[PDB]
Amino acid sequence: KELKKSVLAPVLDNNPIALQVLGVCSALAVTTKLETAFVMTLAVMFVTALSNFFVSLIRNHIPNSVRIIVQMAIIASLVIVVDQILKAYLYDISKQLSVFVGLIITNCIVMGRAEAFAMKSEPIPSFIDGIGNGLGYGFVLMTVGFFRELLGSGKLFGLEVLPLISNGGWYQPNGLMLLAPSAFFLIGFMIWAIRTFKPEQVEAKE
Amino acid sequence: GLKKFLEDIEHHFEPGGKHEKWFALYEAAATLFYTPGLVTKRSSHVRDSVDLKRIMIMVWLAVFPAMFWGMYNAGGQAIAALNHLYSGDQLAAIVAGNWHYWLTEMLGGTMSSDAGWGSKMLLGATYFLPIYATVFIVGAFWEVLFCMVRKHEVNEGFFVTSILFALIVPPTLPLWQAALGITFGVVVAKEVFGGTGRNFLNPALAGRAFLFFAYPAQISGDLVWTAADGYSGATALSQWAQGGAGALINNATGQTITWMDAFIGNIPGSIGEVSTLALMIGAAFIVYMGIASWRIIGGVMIGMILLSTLFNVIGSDTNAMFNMPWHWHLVLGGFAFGMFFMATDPVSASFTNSGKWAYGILIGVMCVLIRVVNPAYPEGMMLAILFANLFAPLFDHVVVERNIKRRLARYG
Amino acid sequence: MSTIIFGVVMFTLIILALVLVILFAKSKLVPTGDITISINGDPEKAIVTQPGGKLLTALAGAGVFVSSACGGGGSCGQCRVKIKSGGGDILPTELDHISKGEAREGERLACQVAVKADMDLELPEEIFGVKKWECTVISNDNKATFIKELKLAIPDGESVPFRAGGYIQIEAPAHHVKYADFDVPEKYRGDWDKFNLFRYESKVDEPIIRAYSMANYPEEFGIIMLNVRIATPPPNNPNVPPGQMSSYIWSLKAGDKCTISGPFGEFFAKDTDAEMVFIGGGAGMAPMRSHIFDQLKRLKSKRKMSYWYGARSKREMFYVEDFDGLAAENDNFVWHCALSDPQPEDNWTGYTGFIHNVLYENYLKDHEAPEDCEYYMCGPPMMNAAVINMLKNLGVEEENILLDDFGG
Amino acid sequence: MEHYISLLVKSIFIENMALSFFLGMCTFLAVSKKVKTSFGLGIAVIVVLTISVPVNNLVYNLVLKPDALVEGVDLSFLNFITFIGVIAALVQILEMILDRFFPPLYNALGIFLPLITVNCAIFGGVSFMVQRDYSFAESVVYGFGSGVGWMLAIVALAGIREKMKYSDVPPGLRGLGITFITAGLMALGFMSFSGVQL
Amino acid sequence: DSIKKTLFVVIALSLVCSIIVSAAAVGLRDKQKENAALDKQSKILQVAGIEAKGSKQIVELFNKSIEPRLVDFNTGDFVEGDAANYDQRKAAKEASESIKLTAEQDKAKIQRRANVGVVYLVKDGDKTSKVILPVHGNGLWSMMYAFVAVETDGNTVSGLTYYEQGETPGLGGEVENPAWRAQWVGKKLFDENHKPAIKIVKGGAPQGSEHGVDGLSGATLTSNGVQNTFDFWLGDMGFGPFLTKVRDGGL
Amino acid sequence: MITIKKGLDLPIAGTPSQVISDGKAIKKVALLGEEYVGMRPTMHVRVGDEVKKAQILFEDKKNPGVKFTSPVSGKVVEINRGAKRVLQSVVIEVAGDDQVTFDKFEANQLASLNRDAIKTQLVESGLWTAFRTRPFSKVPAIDSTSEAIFVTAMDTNPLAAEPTVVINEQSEAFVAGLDVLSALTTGKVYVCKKGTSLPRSQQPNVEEHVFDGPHPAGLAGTHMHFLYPVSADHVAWSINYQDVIAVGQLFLTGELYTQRVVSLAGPVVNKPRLVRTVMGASLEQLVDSEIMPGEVRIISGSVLSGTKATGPHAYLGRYHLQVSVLREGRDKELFGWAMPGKNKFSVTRSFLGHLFKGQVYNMTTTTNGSDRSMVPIGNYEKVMPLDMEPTLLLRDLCAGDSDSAVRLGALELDEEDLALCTFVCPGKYEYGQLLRECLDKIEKEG
Ligand SMILES: Cc1cc2nc3c(=O)[nH]c(=O)nc-3n(C[C@H](O)[C@H](O)[C@H](O)COP(=O)(O)OP(=O)(O)OC[C@H]3O[C@@H](n4cnc5c(N)ncnc54)[C@H](O)[C@@H]3O)c2cc1C
Ligand SMILES: Cc1cc2nc3c(=O)[nH]c(=O)nc-3n(C[C@H](O)[C@H](O)[C@H](O)COP(=O)(O)O)c2cc1C
Ligand SMILES: Cc1cc2nc3c(=O)[nH]c(=O)nc-3n(C[C@H](O)[C@H](O)[C@H](O)CO)c2cc1C
Ligand code: FES
Ligand code: FES
Ligand SMILES: [Ca+2]
Repeated sequence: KELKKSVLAPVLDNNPIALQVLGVCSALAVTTKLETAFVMTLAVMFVTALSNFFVSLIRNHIPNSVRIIVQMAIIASLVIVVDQILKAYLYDISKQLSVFVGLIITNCIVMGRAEAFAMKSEPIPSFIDGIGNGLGYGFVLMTVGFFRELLGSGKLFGLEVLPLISNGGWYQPNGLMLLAPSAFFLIGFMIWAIRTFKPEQVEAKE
Repeated sequence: GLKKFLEDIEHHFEPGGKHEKWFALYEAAATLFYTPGLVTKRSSHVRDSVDLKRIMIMVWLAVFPAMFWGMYNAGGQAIAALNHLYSGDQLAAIVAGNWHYWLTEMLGGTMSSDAGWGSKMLLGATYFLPIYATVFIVGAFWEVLFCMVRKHEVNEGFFVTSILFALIVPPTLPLWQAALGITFGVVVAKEVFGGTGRNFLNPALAGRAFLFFAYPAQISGDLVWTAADGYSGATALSQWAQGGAGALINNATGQTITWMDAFIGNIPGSIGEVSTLALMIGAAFIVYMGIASWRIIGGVMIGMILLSTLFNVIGSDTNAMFNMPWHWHLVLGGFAFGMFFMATDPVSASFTNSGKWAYGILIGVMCVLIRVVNPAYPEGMMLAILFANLFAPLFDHVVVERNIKRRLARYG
Repeated sequence: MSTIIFGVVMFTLIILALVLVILFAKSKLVPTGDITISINGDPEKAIVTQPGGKLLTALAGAGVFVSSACGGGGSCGQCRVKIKSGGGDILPTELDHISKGEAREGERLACQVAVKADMDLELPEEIFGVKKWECTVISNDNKATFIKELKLAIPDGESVPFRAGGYIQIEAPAHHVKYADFDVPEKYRGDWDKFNLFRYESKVDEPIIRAYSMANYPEEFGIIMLNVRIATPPPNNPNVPPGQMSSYIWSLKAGDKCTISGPFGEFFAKDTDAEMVFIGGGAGMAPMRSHIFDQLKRLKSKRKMSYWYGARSKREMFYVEDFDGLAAENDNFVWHCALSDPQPEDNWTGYTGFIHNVLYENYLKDHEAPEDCEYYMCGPPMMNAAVINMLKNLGVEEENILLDDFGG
Repeated sequence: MEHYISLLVKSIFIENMALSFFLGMCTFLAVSKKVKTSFGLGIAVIVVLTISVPVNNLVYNLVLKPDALVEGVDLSFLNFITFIGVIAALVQILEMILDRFFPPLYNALGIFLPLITVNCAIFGGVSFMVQRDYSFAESVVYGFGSGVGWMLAIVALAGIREKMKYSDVPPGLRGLGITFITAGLMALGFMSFSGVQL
Repeated sequence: DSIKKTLFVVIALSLVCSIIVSAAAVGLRDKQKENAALDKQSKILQVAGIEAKGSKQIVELFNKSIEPRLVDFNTGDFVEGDAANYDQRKAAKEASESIKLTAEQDKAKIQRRANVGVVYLVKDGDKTSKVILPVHGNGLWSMMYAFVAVETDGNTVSGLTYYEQGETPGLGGEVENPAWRAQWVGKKLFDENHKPAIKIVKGGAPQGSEHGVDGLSGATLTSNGVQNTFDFWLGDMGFGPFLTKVRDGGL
Repeated sequence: MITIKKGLDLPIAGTPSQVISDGKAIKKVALLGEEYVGMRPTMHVRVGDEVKKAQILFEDKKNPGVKFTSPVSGKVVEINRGAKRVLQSVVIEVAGDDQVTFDKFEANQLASLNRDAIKTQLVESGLWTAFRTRPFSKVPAIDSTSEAIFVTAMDTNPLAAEPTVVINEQSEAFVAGLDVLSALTTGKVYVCKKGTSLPRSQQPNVEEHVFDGPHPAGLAGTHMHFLYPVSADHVAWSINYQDVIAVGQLFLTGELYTQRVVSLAGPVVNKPRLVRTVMGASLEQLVDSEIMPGEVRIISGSVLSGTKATGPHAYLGRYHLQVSVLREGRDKELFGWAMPGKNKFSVTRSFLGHLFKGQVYNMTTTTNGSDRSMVPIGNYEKVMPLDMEPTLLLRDLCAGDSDSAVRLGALELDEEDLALCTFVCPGKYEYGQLLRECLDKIEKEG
């Protein structure tokens, strides 16, 4: 069955962030809470899948001169719809996500997949590729968010897991897990572990 | 016979031996006790006598006066605060409830106001020694782990990192926090880059920054700089930021902090930073020996003086830090410690004579800038050094490019 | 309702305005004019193309193939060309085939070179003499178990101009072949049925091209002959299809029509007084025979020469009569052969073992100055590696080791 | 006058676009191998940002913001499409102008424009401009300062990576992992300006 | 290809995308407005001492229990307008609706004050039981906003909640701690002479004091911010005149 | 005058007395194959062959037309070869006095000779190998020229001989060699010397330049850096004073002149002094009955840069004018690294030794520590006088960044130009081989 390979390879074999360098801004920004990481993962998956589907649908008619304009028009329309829906039904998470909902348009994963696969493949394959890349992105986002939120606030999805001294518990949260360097360090160590368990991705020495 | 024993048990650690996996530790001990006894193979058949062992041991010895005075001062401050707060039965109960205090008393010391220098130094030791031991053991674990896994040889440099980290923390730091800080500093900043001589950040300050930003409540405020139970008291730089020079008063004794007190080290703060005189005495030896960079020190002094005098000339109506002169900037906080022993790390600094001046000037400017125009933090030496570590390579690049142009002009 | 209309109108107007502005800018800024590329400064053989595309396709527009092979990923590196005008800087991936020294004379890979303006070119080796030929198969016999001797005729009394050790390019159309159609004799069928190699088949629906060595010296007029090895799938994953061109060639027979093209070569011999040593294995017999015949029959050179061939058994050796005739007619050449597996029917008494070990133990170890000899080598890569290591441990320099590795 | 100098210093040091807001990280990480390449890319970023932010400010103030065109009508939901289209068209037009009229400026910086035709740094800069409601001069100064800060950060990273030629990184950390760790340490160092109330 | 085809394709794509986007954007605006209002309404209900779960209950209780009103800071008396839709935060930035403060007056470091503010009266039938005052001031890292509930004598605090701040979670973020917020109930804003008297005591306030609350441990620079906020907003330039009118039975 | 301030004069014991005396009888000589950069020999002799003086022994594959000839008449007894059959030395046993002779000219005709005739005579006599080329320190191609030929009439290596004492015996030969070089060159001839006087050539393009200061004030690399900076497109030739005397003798008498004056000195030498020897003389026979008992190392050349003279390599080098002998430092000390060394030398001031000015040390071959990474405490700047960045250049060499090293100035350096940097390294790196590897890469890549 070919579908499983397409949906699963970008998770570990060709991870968009750990092997390719794409979508690092949102990974660094929106991983201080697991709910925001989850919502961003879903939004990116949805936008990438539909952009791939439509671009592959009209791949034979795009004029070469303004292909970028056409692709970005489609992507921006999808992102605008997503942003409106989020503000209509998930107002709190939309507030927390800040400008990074609109930055899905410039997220490198969407444009990279649209150019590389959608322009050369059929609609259903392009949609499945988008879903797979979304899952690969979500893997890193959720893994980073789990550690950051747990070790920084004793919570997961806002649920209390580690009682805090301020509430009469036993755990003192780490303040650095709520700041920028923690995401960098966590992503670096995740890449280290991934390339230890799958050494074929190790880079050659310069 | 130590030599006979060492050269007898050697076969156990060679390949195929009973203890082959501990060869790194065995050789470390062997070359600590005796010298390698090797000879030259090529090029220069004669070599200089200096080596990393001496380079590191001299720096380690340079901080002994500061360490001892820091212990003495911590004990004196703690005793003074305790006698200011409590008396009689309350003081007895407080002493009975703290292992530092009742251990000091058990070993022959006294916690009363008439305590001597011996008792004060003992009380300071019961705070300093546990921190240093924890730091050393925890960091050595990681060093040995990396050396074993990557089949390297344990080298010197952590011998200095551990003590420098231990001397720049408050006397009341928790031991688990100290362990976390040393782990971060050793692993994230140095080991992943290949070890000693292959990193770019300062390992000691990297861990201190980790503590600073992860657990700010235990490394800042009025509750951490004097090891007296229940005592709350501000320090010199905070008091200046609040009310100028007139605000410098020691609440434990009701006396006015003077420039001589700040210079000698009769003030609260980090364990080993307080004594500018002791730090100068220590740094003079290593500057004379050629291990520390007088260019870096001069650059730091130049930047500090220039920016402090510019702020003094500009003046301010609501910020009391604008009128702190250079000679007051010199003796407060960790400026002297950082300038003498942490801004001179050879690996983290610029590798060019011209770049060293810029590096020092940048450190000096940033320290005063953070002290004055940043209200969040009363001090900025650690942050300034960590900041200049990022830009030293660019100074090197500029100097190298000018040299390369000179060469292309057939004048080099 | 009003807001929806306003949004539609504004969206359409903004997008259309941006598109129109960029289109106008492109029409007024990009050249759009034709440009000319000239070769060797001549007013002839020049080409005019649109301001874009690769240099290789512009050259192919005039039939100049620049000895291209595999056409992708810079796999071959044969597409180098020298540029004499103010061209662009080399792409980073040309350094894998072009050295820093070569980069200073204008050497560039035609595959990676893009064009948007006039430029001047200099073609090495005067490849304008290339020709395409229509040929009639003479023989496709099995001289061994996995290599087939192909012989082609040249029409109108012509003869391909080439140097000994050169190679030719073979072009084939779309085809479909099955290994069961091969005419392998019984003496060699014993292994094909042992491994059930008749299971395989291959096909392709667009024409393909390949390069193959030439097994006759220049004055053997009137015929082109080759030795072709059957390309079977790798043994670790034998489920993949076999090779294309070799399988196609193995299906031919006497009287069949075929086309050859692209006679080139870079494996030529040096003209010195030094001794020559030839090491061959498997398919490599062709260039070795070419060099030996060219040196002995045409030039009649008096340099000392020797040939060492590694085999499996007696049923895998060929050109025995030719090499014996050479060694008997002139004493400046000596032929030695070693086979790994002497079967009982072979009645073998000669050298055994691997060819590198045989050569080292019998000839080179006692040689007065092995570094002064010239070594010409062709054959399987895992034999070439061992031979190279053995020669290197004797102090032989790369300048005296000439290698022709089939397939790179 | 002090207002604009404060804005410039804020944009360069205090609110650093790269290390403080995490924008443009894909390119900031990929193109940090050589100092001169990073310098050219940063110059291109400076130019594109300082040209883009003011134009988007003009468009937003004249069309998109509420009651800008007609009373009771607001078209702020077109912000994303308008900004991205403007940036994309303008970058290509400038690249093309440099290619035709200025071959040397093209070789210098124009070769980097394709990377930044669609970039998180520029888009987030415009987005922050929209939220902060800058004037035209404020937009110009903010764009210039953000570009300069991004150039400073990327050039510092390039210098550190060049210094790292002597390092011995574990095989699993070579490249992406060690560069991520270095960037995290750079952010740790840059947190010195956090509390400045400029 | 031809510009004719290019323009046709782009025009059709733009039409489709614009129709979709505009319809989606214009169809959800009312729900977005409701979502925005609900957040503020929940905080006002909380500080008012009213418990509510769900949007339906929040709206139902807010509509009947809370009566927003506009107040003129200069004269401390009510003004006419749509209080339920007034935006004091942007009103403060408009030059035609706000005043520039003086260095001596700007104790809280807000740099501007709107001409008219909004207060939320709490109703028990027709009678009024409490008035909720929005206040804000600069902390160490961010601008801190809070609601303070004051009874009808104009002196006694019923509750306090900070609903927007950006201080460090450990040191300065404790303004949101329920235990610290509970200390404010029962305290008196003014002394017997009607001068501001709220004091943030460093090191802890004495037990039984009617004007002192414990300062934030290790977070003086934020306690100073709170003290400045209250010193400014209880003075002449804040709700001073309004609170004296309330004391005089104006409600 | 040019004055060098950054440098170091090694205070090693055993300074020779600058008086010349007859040396021990030599019965064997050899030519060392590994001391010529990039040389690949082609043998013209075999064991047992008899040879005449100046008869060819082998040629160079990588440098066509260059001939290496015998220094003495005798019989070939050994052809030593190492790993991968690399030639180590060709040993000749002295017997007889047969020689190959060449054309001879009057002293006043040497300045007007033809460049091609001079080159032909030098190549045929084999004296053409005295020259070396910067960059790459290789024997120049016989078809190339250079605008600058650098003559080294000074020596600052520790325990080295005084060139004035040797030159004062061969003034006419030295002047004739200078005239021949002036005729051979296309630009100028630079005679680098100290403040004292030497015989002068009257040709207008021969110039004397005085250098003052410690080591490396006497190195051809420093002289080139200060008088004629070299690069890929600017190549200079280097030759020492004794080879100039040999050239003068060749063009004056038509005979190859193979006499030498070398310094035999070191901590373990009983009577340090200058001794008359022959090119390629056997050092084991030279130092017989001259050394104190014990395990010692015999070095051909200076202790800063030289070749361990053991077994097949136990012969005087082509470019070496001294022999150094010192003990092998295999002792182990109890906490030796922590002692207050009064007898320990160092360019830093961490030992008590520097407090005793004028002290001399009985230095050995021990390495005072183990190998470590580079911690730049600034020792290289104290010893590097050239306009370079020592720390960055050395780190580029360690990392193997050939392009960066070339940009920083590796093309101007020889192995002996980094001897002090190797000496004073706390990490115990050996930068000479790193520089040679970088130069090999650069030359190989064309
Ligand atoms: C100058 C020159 C001279 C040469 N001379 C000769 C010569 O004289 N004789 C000679 O025999 N060769 C020669 N070669 C080699 C020849 O050009 C090819 O390397 C090959 O031998 C041609 O065989 P083919 O066209 O039948 O099969 P190809 O299709 O060229 O070979 C493809 C191979 O890859 C395998 N393969 C295909 N798909 C996959 C897959 N998905 N996964 C794994 N494996 C796969 C196939 O089974 C087969 O083994 C020469 C090459 C050069 C450059
Ligand atoms: C080397 C060194 C660096 C320091 N760096 C900082 C710093 O960056 N920020 C800070 O708040 N305190 C820093 N400190 C701590 C202060 O110097 C001081 O000990 C502490 O803040 C006590 O308050 P005071 O500075 O008002 O005396 C450092 C101390 C040392 C020894
Ligand atoms: C003069 C000198 C100063 C040093 N200062 C420090 C320091 O401040 N912090 C530290 O961790 N190591 C210090 N070291 C040890 C070592 O140089 C440092 O850990 C390197 O960065 C390790 O590569 C110092 C060493 C010397 C010789
Ligand atoms: S730059 Fe790639 S996602 Fe932002
Ligand atoms: S196909 Fe030959 S180099 Fe590209
Ligand atoms: Ca207001």
